[PDB]
Amino acid sequence: NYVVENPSLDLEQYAASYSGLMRIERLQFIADHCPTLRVEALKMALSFVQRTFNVDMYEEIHRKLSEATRELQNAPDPPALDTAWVEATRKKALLKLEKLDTDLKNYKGNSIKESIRRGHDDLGDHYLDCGDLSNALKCYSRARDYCTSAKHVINMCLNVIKVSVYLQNWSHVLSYVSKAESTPEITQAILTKLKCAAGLAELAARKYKQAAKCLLLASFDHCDFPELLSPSNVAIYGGLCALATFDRQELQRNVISSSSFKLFLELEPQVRDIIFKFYESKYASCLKMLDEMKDNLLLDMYLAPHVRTLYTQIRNRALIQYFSPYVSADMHRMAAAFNTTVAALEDELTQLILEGLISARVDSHSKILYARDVDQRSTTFEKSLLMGKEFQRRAKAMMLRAAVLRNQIHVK
Amino acid sequence: ERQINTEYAVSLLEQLKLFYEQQLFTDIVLIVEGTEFPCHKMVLATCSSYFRAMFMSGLSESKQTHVHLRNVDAATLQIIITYAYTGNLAMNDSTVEQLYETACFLQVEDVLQRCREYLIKKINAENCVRLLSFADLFSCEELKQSAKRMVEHKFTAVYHQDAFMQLSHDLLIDILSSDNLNVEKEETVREAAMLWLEYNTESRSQYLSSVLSQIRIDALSEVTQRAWFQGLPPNDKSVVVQGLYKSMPKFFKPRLGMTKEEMMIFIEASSENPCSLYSSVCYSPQAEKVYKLCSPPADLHKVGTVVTPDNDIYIAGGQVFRTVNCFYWFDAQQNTWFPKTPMLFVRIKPSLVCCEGYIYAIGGDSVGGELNRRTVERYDTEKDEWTMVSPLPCAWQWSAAVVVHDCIYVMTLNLMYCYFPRSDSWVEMAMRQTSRSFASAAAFGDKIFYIGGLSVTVEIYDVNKNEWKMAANIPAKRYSDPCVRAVVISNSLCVFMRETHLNERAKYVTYQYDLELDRWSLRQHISERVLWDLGRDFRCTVGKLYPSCLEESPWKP
Amino acid sequence: RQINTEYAVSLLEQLKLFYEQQLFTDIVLIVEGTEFPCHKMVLATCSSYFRAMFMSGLSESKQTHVHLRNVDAATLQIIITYAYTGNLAMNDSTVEQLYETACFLQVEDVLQRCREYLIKKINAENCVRLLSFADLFSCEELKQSAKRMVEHKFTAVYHQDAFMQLSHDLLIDILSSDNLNVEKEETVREAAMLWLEYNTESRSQYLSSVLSQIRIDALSEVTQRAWFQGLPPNDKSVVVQGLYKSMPKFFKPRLGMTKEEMMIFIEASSENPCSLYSSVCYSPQAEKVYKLCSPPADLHKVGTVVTPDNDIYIAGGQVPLKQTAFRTVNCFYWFDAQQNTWFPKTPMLFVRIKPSLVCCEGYIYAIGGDSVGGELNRRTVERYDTEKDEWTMVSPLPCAWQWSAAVVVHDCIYVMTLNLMYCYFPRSDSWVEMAMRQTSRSFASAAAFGDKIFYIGGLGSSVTVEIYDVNKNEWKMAANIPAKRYSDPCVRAVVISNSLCVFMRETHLNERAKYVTYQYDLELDRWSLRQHISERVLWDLGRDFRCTVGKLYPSCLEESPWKP
Repeated sequence: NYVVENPSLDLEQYAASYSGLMRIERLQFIADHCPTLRVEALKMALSFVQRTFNVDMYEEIHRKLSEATRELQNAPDPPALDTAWVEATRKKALLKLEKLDTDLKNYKGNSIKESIRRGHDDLGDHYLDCGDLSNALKCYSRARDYCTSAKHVINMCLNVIKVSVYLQNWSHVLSYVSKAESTPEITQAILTKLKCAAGLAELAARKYKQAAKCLLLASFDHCDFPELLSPSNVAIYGGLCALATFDRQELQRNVISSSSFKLFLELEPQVRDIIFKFYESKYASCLKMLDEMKDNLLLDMYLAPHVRTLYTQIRNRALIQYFSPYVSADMHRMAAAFNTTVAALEDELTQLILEGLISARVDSHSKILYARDVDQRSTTFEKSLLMGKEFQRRAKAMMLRAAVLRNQIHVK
Repeated sequence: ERQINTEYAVSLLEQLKLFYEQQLFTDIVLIVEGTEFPCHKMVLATCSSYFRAMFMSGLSESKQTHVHLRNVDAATLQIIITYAYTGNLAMNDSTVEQLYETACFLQVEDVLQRCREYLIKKINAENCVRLLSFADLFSCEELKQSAKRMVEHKFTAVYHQDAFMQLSHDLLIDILSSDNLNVEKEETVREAAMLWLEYNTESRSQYLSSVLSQIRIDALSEVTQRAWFQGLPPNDKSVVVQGLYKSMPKFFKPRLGMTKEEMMIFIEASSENPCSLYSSVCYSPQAEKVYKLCSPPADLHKVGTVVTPDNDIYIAGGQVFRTVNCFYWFDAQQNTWFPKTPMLFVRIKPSLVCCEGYIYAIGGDSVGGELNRRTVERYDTEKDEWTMVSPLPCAWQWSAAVVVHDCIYVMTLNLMYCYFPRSDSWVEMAMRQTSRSFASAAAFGDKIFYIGGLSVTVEIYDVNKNEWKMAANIPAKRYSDPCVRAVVISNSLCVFMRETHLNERAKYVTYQYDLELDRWSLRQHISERVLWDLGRDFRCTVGKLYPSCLEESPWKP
Repeated sequence: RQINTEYAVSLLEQLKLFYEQQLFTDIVLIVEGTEFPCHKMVLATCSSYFRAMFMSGLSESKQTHVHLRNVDAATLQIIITYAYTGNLAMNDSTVEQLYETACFLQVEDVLQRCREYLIKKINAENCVRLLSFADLFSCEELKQSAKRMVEHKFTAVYHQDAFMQLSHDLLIDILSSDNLNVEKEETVREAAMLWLEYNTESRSQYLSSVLSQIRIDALSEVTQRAWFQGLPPNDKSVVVQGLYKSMPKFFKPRLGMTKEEMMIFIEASSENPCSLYSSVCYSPQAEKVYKLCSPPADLHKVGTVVTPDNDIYIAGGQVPLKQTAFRTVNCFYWFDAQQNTWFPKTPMLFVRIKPSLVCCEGYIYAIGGDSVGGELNRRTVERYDTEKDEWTMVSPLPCAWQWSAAVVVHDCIYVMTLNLMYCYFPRSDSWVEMAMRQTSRSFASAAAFGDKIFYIGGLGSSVTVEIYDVNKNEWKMAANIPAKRYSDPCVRAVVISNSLCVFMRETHLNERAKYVTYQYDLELDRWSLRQHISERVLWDLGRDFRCTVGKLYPSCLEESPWKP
């Protein structure tokens, strides 16, 4: 699976780039999946978790930090939660929350749709601050009723998208992205935020071809988008998905035409080199860097399971693209076109031929990969004869069926 | 005793409000200059300490359906009645005086306390003397004393308010004879009394015989008598005799306001007792002594400091480490911290800047997750509220901000933006040739001195010239990391730097810098026998404090 | 806004203080010489009569002394204090007069509270009294709630003295209703006859109407000359009248004669995957599978009992707390044989999981059931009172047992475990040691047939049968049930048609479950094939399903639509 042992993560930048519950979940993911660095990740997590009235997840994080500190007290041979925080946090949280509940119930008795919608959004934000997922949803799911303006609908969609990411109800995200896009007549770049929401939601839904297409349409003018995904990861997410799905012509057109992914490639020069090396047929340098970035994003919140399939697809596509211009390519040179061994490439090539889309034959005598260019006519005639034989067999079958049905032959 | 109120308390006062608004079960009606207020005797008894006697004494008032209550405002009684029917006051900022007057007349204790707490918290800039007379008219000792100290500072500050002219004799004697006058000179109180006495006629001349003797004798032998000769009624002989008697006696003693020594306020120092983390201390440039200050929250740290031209200290933001948007103000005499209106966003190390009487907080990790992370928020020292202003142009961290020529200037790694308060917009300024952060700037005269950064970079900027230039490098010992602090002192630019080496103790020394010499002359070296180590996250600011109110910090040399 | 809670109680306690300390009193209620100093405010806040007594403009509007008549001092005092402190202490005796004064004063809130209490208090011994009370005062909701409970409980008892003192209109509604639960149409006939003969000729005019609601299968046979004996002398307007009167009114059988012996099943496999489990039933005579109402709040891990009066009760169980999530609750429910719904009853003291519900002497006994306590007495055996609607603890069992079954024989509780057995003596509340089984088997069920205990199966289960005799106090083997080899039969012991039958579902290797029941010959010690349940009507039920013997009405229930 994942949970590997990799050094060199920059905790300060990754924590500061995100903000909110999005930051909290990522810090929890980093700590749980990266040992030998979990303590500082947990120490930084609990330092930020106590801010903005966390109740249930604080107990889980504090318990994990207490276990982590206890582990450090036995290897080179547990912090107090300061329960006064509970007394302080609960009394403060309740008082303002009831006062906010106080004010909104006045507006329910005053009957103003926008005021009711705005108050419930504040209640939803407060519940999210208080650490109440479903409670925030119901406030948002009853503020959706009292909408009056298109911007109010846009704000309603954004709030539901934000919550459903935490709830992992990505179906609700995609539905509200479609509602927020298709309805209002397809400087304020609002569609860019919606496209970013769809791209990450699709990627979390094990979708790659649409996620890359949506991510490539995201303009860099959005800049600060920390509640869902940092721009640095967006560029990484877009580049990996484009590499696995977009072909060479598809890659070149979309990257250049977007003119925002060029900026995204500037933030992440590593993935930019990958596509350029992918284009110029230097898959040896392309894949060695790929493993270097692998360990880094192997501890990414919504990438770790998906990227393993993405990287496997990248290796398959690179091999297909490499051998495509060659009718007879030496397997030694193809093996030398990566750090892989001769035997390992032969097994990988054999697997690719079994799956398909390489159309090649392996001459293991001299270890030379000869491309298969079978004439269309021979295969056409063979499969036409097979089709005729199958048609004759099915004709005999239906002939027998008609005979037995006309003669009323059946077991009583 | 079992006094459960879950879904049972509301039901009663739900009905009684419904019964009141529908005019049901009413047996007593209040006539208020022709306005009828049908209500109940029982609700009035539990709320007002006067209505209980209004309906219980064996007088004819008990057997009277219509009672004509006068000297009460209809609106104030109605808001009192509805508060006696729903428990909610919902008081405004204008009708507080009349509401308190009617509450005192009706002896409604709960609303009296609520109005007292509202009044004690809303003495901002102008109503101090007005409500002090209101507190003098109706005994509100807790508010009276709070207003007394508040008036003492503020009245001395303005000393031209028209509301001060009308006052009782006893209140003026308490104000004027007190030793809490925040005045650096003894003649400003003299002329304030003179203008107060010349405002009216003989009736005030009777009070002149008692108020003239509450000032130190240095101002009673002055031109006061010479100006009194033309202002005295004719055929007055004995009045002159008693005036001559007020020269020698009555214990001429120094005041307290003259002890406004210009000092340096420090925060987050190395605490002596290990049970405490940080502490706030002060240093006296002239007295060469180290004073201490009480921590405002006593548990929260990472605060920002600002000093208004009127020598006021404010604290905003910080983390307990949960971030709290609380606000506090330092008392110059009580050595305490009175909280104020909190901010709407929980900031980490905010940078507060004062300009045009408004406190501007620039940056400092607002919420971090803003759609526009580059925002600022200002404070109103008069209205006591926070007003949103134009957001920041660019994202900056560990930045500094100063005020020059009534304009807001914020400094970052290499960029600078000037905020125009009149139009509420940011304007592009000069770009610095060196990228340095983790440093602060000082607003001395018409020049901004950005000192330090990562060092000893001295980059001087002029508003009138709009250019950045180098002057020199501070003389510091090698193999060290100096902690530079630039601040104005005695109308002269000076620095406060500490050098730390390997296996060596920290040394504190301040230098005098000259504009045309580009050299930091040795002004004074702070001896370690009086000042100990401060730390790394300490901050420095300049302001006036009182040695008597504060206490010396005990520490072994 | 919601109005403030803190000021509400502070004013509320001042309402009470001004009442207990007689100060602001302007009106006093004069009731049978008892002084009631109070206020015009509080009295009419709850009462809708005092608002028309004070704010009406009559003589009392100024008069400060009112002589309230036809009321009770205790009822007025509790009503007055309830208006002042909000506490309504309702006992089991004064609720009758409480409703009388509540209706007289038209006080809406106490009327609802006492009505709800009477809805909870309706039972067998006061059904006639409450229905007449619900007829005296229009309380339609209670009247309909009573009438349904009245209809079933009259037919069972039909001997209460208050039945004689009933209005003619009420009796006509009761007798002509199609909700009566009677094994025969003759018991209602004689019940009407004794009611008519209870009094003098005042019942003669109602006799022309009461017979107009009864079927004609007894309006020509016996109990016509008996009335002629009881006829007033020389009355020639009745004997001839009834002679030519019983032509109309459409003979039709009633509904109470449709209680067939059926096997009630609980926690069956739900057909629709949206629900966890369901409840079904098998018809040994109709050969169909009728659906039943779901357990209350999908109450799983429960126990069933059927009293000799043919009543179904549910105790114990757990509800999924709001992935594994389940919390145990001690809620109790009663099943309505006609409305196809579960009426809630008084909950137990401790929560139970799979409790053994056994009825004896009218008391429902729940033995064990994985209680929450777990103390030294980790059994928590407790009986239920069907008379007072309450639970009373009984003598604890000598030993701690798990996955046990209990039956009732000879007015005694016989609970069985892996190898031990103890008999509970309800008259002295003591336990006595019984015979010891020679085989260690658990997860089985036992059925009480006559004076013998038949422990069928045990451990899947097997075909081992150990027969115990109460009079002999010994465990003996009889035979083994002939079943297909390499299978896991699910045995279910039950008594039906005055015989010991077994509901055994067997599953072969890689085969679907097959349903078949056998009749065990008591004298021949052999299981005979009584009937084979075809799979076209009965589908899979599961493993944790329970079976019990009882009677249900096919008319009120509906056939379950499901593919064979």
